[PDB]
Amino acid sequence: MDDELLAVLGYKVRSSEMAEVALKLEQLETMMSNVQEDGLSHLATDTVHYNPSELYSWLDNMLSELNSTRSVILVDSQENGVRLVHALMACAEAIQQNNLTLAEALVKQIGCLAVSQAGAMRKVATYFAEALARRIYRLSLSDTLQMHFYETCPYLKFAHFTANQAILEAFEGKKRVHVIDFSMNQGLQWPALMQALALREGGPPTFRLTGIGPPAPDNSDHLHEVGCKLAQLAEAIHVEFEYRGFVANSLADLDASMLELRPSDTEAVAVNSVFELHKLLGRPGGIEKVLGVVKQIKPVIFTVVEQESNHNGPVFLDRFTESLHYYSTLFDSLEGVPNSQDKVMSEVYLGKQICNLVACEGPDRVERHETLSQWGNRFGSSGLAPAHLGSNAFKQASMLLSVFNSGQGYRVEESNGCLMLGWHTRPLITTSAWKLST
Amino acid sequence: KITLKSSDGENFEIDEAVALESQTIKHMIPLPNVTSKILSKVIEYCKRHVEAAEGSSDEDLKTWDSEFIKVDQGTLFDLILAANYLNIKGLLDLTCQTVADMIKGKTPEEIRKTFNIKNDFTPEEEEEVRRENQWAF
Amino acid sequence: IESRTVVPLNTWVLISNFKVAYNILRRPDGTFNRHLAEYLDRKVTANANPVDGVFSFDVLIDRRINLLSRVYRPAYADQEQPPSILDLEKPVDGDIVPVILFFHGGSFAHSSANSAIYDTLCRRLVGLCKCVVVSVNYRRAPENPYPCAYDDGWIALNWVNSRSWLKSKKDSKVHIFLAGDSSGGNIAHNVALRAGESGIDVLGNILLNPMFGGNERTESEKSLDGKYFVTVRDRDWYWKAFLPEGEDREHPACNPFSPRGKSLEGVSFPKSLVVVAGLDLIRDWQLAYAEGLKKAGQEVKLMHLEKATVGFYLLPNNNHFHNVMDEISAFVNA
Amino acid sequence: GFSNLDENLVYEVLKHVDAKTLAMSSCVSKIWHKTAQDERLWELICTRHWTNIGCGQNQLRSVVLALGGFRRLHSLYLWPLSKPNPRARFGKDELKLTLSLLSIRYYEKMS
Ligand SMILES: C=C1C[C@]23C[C@@]1(O)CC[C@H]2[C@@]12C=C[C@H](O)[C@@](C)(C(=O)O1)[C@H]2[C@@H]3C(=O)O
Repeated sequence: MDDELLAVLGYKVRSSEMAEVALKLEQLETMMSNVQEDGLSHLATDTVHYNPSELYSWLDNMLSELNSTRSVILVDSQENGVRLVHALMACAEAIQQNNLTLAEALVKQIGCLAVSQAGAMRKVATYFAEALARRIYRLSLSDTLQMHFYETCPYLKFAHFTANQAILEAFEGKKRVHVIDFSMNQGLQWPALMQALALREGGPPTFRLTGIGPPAPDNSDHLHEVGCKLAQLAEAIHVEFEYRGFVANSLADLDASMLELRPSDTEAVAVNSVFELHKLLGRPGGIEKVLGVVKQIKPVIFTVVEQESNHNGPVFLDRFTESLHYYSTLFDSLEGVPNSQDKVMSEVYLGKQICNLVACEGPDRVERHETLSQWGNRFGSSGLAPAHLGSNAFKQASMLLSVFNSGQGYRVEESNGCLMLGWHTRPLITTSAWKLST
Repeated sequence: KITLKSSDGENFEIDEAVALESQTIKHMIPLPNVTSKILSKVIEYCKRHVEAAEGSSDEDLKTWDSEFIKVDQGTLFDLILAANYLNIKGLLDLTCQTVADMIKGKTPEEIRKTFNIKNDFTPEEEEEVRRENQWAF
Repeated sequence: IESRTVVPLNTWVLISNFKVAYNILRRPDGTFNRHLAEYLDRKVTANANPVDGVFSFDVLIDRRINLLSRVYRPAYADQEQPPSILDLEKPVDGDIVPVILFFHGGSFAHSSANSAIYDTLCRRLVGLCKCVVVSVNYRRAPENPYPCAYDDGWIALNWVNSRSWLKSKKDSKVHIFLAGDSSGGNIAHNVALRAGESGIDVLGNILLNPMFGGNERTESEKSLDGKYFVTVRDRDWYWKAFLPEGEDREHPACNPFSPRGKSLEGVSFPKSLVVVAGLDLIRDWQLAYAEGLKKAGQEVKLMHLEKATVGFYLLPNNNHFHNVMDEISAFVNA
Repeated sequence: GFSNLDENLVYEVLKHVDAKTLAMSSCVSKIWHKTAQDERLWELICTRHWTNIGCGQNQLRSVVLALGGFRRLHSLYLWPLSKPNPRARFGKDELKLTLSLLSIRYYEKMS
């Protein structure tokens, strides 16, 4: 059992390990008294630190080297925002009360308020009313859209670089590697990983890639097209390459037999998935079948990037309330971004997300977001122990938020061996890595 | 003991080990290119560096270089020519550091005016070269 | 060997861990390892669900400088369901309501309002004093040396004084108590000076081990040097990082009673509650500050604890914490 | 008569400047422009403030020239990183970030 007075302060120290931790602190104090400035500089710049909360392990590393929560942020607004939120909360309860007569007037009422309103609240009100408008009537481009989300918002670049570091660290010491991308999309994560293996000390391995994509008449060959361009890059840096595309309606339609896996000792396997597992919660039993296949693959790492929110509640106005706060923060972050066609197409990308969130039901609704606490419960029951992220990944994400984003207030924080990207103090997304429990 | 004869024809005498500092001379003396004044300057430089070869002395030699480098534009041009011709690493490096310090100057008008360099950029190319290096401006 | 018998083991572990981490994070040429400092910092997030009678929410006070504050309020006893977004800025019911404006310590370089040690302190202040707290997130040194914190405090105070939902029904006014810890005490003193200069009427001032110094070496610095978690070397490092270029430790931001400073005679100042630790490396400076308050014609209640080190208020396992909290509650509800 | 310097002499002179000075002189004239694009000068500039990376200069030079070169590596990402910390020396993670950005840009512009 931990020390409650210290666990409140953010440190997981056993009550029976106090003496050992104090003794190691004494030993560390003496060592830094002896080794002095050069040793301290070594400890600062040549070390990667993992899980600062566990004091025992952090001190051991230093010694061995020297030898439901509702987070809300209120931005400046006007009372018309309160009137808008009052109108928005009026229609959601009226449409939930089976009124369907006051809702038509209330939906019209929201429209008249939005025009007077100015700022980011006008955009959120317009998109929520439209999804509220044609929810009433239900009881009575894509490739360029995800592209426009890359050069405007920092969530995709954060997801790629932070997951690459976890995969890169687990691949050291291996001669043949194989990565499976559940979110292949257009292969924007992998060009950066291939170069890092080229400059790896000891020699690059044989890199094999296998992508899985949603069905389409063109996406069957679009995945083939993607591997055509990645094969051209793997030869300019002298890396052995291999590729194989997939077409599948849902990740639940997969099995380990058709992935064509060599023995894991011969080829190391790393599974990747970015913004994909939340689309699987609409199908009953989907998430349990996929997580039973990843265990069948027996990889060395499985990196998951998701959205930090609770948008999968069993009560409609509960989902409506949380989603309105979360998408209010997102539209507040984009308020200062200079106006561009990438920015315009980014809101349409998110507008389609709002609209599917409240208007649809059953398998048609795919935006079943969950928090890391809920996500960690699913992975833990499968048998996936956490793999902690270090300060090297933290540093790159912090400098990433400094090249493209300058004045916007994005921050990175560490929690439970994970990394979070948020606006000021409000978390938005989380990156976690997992390994089979032994 | 070796005699080098320059464009002036005067047989400047210098010690063999001192003359060995020039790789071209060591490998092979009409010397039709190097003028008498520049040959004298290279002889002085080689003599001083041989005395140094045969810190407080390091900084004294450095300030002596600083004093010797104080020469006009044509003299620096000829020194670069002679250093490249006679394959002397130290003299070429010193004159190069001097000109590099000189070109650590202002906007391109200043560089093109002090060196009398005449640019003929076609305005598409002038503007494009200005934009492609906009980070510096 | 000497600090082990004066504090409990958990407090010793916490302070020693902080000291060794800050030792690692300090570089001799005057630069700070910001990325590793932020990676090692333990933080929390705001929660609108009342836990133990307290709930919190963040407010973006300023966007140009990214100035933020966290508001702690007692749970609405009249209602049963948890508060909504509109219920957050609900007017207070009560004849008199005091609001505490808190500044956190860290020697102008460490910690934040989101830290797990100052969030706990603010929640305990709300629970014990029966008030509302506003915790400011000011800029830090050496990236933002001076006077960035003294401007963040002024902006936060100007914001707090304007909240129509924080007014009291007795006189249609807001009753503000400035509170500071460590360097927060320094910020509190300077912000109280600025508020007294202007029309804002601060009623009280609370200082917990305020950070003041000087050129000369007092007897506590010589006698107590490295004995209890603090050395003069890192004190001088932090003063060098915070202060402007080409200035000594006699700058008024370091010593308020320097000849270059300003006189506190004929000056309206709030009543002060100064808590001075005994086993502190800079105890003499704090006692001199209290004496300079007493001899300037102002009011001050000095609380000198003989066997108190730094950070006694971060854990509720000592008598000093209980005595100080009782005195703060009596000072506030007066 | 520095106005009619040949390529080798211009390169010799320009080995002793920094990024600002080289990118400044690159707008002097056409021959200065041609000599300023040289890969060796920009490799020297990029490696000048690194002082800590190691994998072998051959591998790094080959990879960086395959993906766009050192001039792009400096202009696009290295200079913005050096803008707020002019005195700081880039270590290991800065190279990892910058080369990853170069790889991404090469893949995007490939089609
Ligand atoms: C370098 C420092 C900073 C200390 C004193 C110390 O010498 C070592 C311990 C630091 C500290 C740790 C956490 C708190 O933020 C602090 C105010 C405290 O009480 O103790 C911190 C305190 C301080 O801010 O003065």
